[PDB]
Amino acid sequence: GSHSMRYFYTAMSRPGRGEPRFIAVGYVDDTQFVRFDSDAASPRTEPRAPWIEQEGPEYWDRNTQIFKTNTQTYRESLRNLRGYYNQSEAGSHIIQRMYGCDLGPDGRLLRGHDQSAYDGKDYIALNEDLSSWTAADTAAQITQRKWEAARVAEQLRAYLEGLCVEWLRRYLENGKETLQRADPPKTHVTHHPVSDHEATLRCWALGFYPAEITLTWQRDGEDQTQDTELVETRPAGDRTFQKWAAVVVPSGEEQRYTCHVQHEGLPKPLTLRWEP
Amino acid sequence: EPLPQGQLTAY
Amino acid sequence: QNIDQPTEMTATEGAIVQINCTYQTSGFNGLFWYQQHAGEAPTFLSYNVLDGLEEKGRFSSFLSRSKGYSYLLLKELQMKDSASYLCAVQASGGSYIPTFGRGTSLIVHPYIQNPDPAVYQLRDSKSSDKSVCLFTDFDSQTNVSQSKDSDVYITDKCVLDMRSMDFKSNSAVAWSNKSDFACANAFN
Amino acid sequence: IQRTPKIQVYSRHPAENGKSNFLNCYVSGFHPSDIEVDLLKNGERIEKVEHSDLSFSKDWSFYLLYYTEFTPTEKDEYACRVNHVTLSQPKIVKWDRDM
Amino acid sequence: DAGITQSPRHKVTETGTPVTLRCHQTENHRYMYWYRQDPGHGLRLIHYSYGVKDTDKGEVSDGYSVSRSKTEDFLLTLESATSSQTSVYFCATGTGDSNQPQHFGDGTRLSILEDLNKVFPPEVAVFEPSEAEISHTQKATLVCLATGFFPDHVELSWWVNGKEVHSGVCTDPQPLKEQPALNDSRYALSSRLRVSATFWQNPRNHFRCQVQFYGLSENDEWTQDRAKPVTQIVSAEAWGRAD
Repeated sequence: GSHSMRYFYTAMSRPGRGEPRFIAVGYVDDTQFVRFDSDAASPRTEPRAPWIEQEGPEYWDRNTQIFKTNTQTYRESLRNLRGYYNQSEAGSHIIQRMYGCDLGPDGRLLRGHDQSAYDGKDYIALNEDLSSWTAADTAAQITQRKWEAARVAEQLRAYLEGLCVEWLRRYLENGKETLQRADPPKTHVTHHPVSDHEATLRCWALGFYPAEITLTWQRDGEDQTQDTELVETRPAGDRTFQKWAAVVVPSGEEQRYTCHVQHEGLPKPLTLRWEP
Repeated sequence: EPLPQGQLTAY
Repeated sequence: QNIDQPTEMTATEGAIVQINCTYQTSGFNGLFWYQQHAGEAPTFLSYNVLDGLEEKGRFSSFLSRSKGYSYLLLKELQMKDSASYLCAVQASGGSYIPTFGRGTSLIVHPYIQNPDPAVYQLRDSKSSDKSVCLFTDFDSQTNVSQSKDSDVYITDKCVLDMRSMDFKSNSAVAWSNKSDFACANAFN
Repeated sequence: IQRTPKIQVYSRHPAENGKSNFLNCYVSGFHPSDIEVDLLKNGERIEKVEHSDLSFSKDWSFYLLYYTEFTPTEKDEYACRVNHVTLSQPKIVKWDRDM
Repeated sequence: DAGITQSPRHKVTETGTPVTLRCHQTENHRYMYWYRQDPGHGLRLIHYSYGVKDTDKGEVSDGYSVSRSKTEDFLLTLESATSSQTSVYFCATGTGDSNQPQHFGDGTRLSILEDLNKVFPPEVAVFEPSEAEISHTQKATLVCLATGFFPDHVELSWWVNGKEVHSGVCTDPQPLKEQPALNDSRYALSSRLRVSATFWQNPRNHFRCQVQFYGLSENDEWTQDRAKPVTQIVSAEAWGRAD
């Protein structure tokens, strides 16, 4: 199976309250492993996965430094942007960034990513070549000139094709038994009347990893793609996820309907009916 | 392992 | 990070020298080369992070990431290229702080067209005071021995450039704080 | 530049009266960051509500998990109260054990 | 001089004495470094700063201390100077970007001694060109010998007719120990200046050899008989001789 590393940055300005807040979170696949908040008691990188706790003091010192240096830089960035858009200090503003590398079900690098946003809108993004930038508006074109002059695309390519890959591989081995082995869903079907002769058949899926899951209803052999209430995949809060798919069926006609589950941890796609 | 940057990486 | 490069290299002007640098590095995030003249600060020459040959004038920089190998290739070697050459590596290991190898001393030898080795005795200006020996005009491949008996002092060879006449020459110096001393056996 | 928070209330494990569990309020799809999420028992504010670290999706929309240990009864009703800049008034969502 | 200023440039102190070196910049760079250079070794990191009041240890940090109170300055303190801390010290600055070079300062020659009474200025002498050399080559070489100085903190420059010259000038890269097999032996330094036979034979030509010595001063208690070996210039000269 494929694996990917991602870091997520949020830089929020908050004038009238004080200096901007910087939050950084690292993910391997759907597992968060590190967090860094500028507002925490003593700003340092904190472990969020068990397998990363084996990394030495040298690892946490360096991460700490790197994030502390970004604290000042994204604060600086927030002034620069407030300068390009000519924005007053009357408003709170947000810089978002996400970068990282994907690996194939083979271990080999598939591609790299580096995207940034301002006030929730695309701002600047690294291209597929890792040599150039796409700017969204003319404010980002000033950023583009700054980054070209300083050859920043170089730094990123050295990371995405280099450090990003090597470190991801290290993390994948260090915690292979939670990062490379997949948790299958715990599936069942509930029956619940909502009238005097038409009832709900809800297909539950609980305790699975990663979040990738397909839940579908079928009658006679045809997908009920129309008449299905389908919730968003939701975190259980214990490194597992949840989802269900529900359909309203005419009473005494339950056993025409079948739920279908597709998920990495399942050796084969599962078929379920309601069990009287 | 985060992306190292520093000044000149500012927006 | 164990950065590893040769201690000392030797070539003649107009030639081509290759300075090897190998690093044992996981966490590699770039290689730097610096030129350092003796008694002076190191100056920047090249930044290398991608595999390939990168030309910047008469200096080339090569890197092979897989094998942890890098060389700096100097062509059309000049007298001013005489200097130390620094290999610097940024790794995750410490932090991405440029960590330096021992450096490589490069000596560039002048081409002596018509060598005419000789020893002369030079006298002091003052007053009742006396002399010193000068070994001069020898070819660049002549080794200069150091002192013995301890009462004698020999300086290393050193190249001077008579720019007007376009004239380069080597020279060593011997002097003694004892009466019994002749220049004919000084560089024996 | 402005998006409304989706809300889901649910338990970590299937709800079985008597057994200790975790009440979860999953807020997603919102921009900007500042959100006020509070969990209610019988309509009263539960103290010691821990939350996940601010993170976002591909379309830059934030998500957060707020949670608290609890023990369902046929008597105790549970809720999540969420207030964001997009909402004119705090939206309250009830805990249905079969949703 | 790329905005970077080191002070002091040369310093000689007694062992067990506080010493501080100053690194100053005018370019606002977030990162600053203190390295040392020792024979056999390359540059070795002592301490580095990644922002105001943000500092960390390098490879050789023992006996060293640093403060980054402001952006302009990165200060290096040796609380109790040991003879092992005798070295050349380099300070550098950078933007922090992994693809940008470090900018290094001009250096600092720091000597730490058990006994300041071991400090001696150089005695400079000038040896005039040999006649045998003149007839054989139509070229004349003067030799300058500086001797008896301690430590090796000297700068040798040639002057002809009131003007500094570099053409035909050659000086030893490194001084020589006068007593090689002896701790804290005094040093010597030679240099040569080759001019034409006719240039030397002109009596209106003044050939002066200058040696800049860096020793004690301006405090350094001195309770000795011989003159205080302060920072000073010693010269020796010769006039052109007619055939």
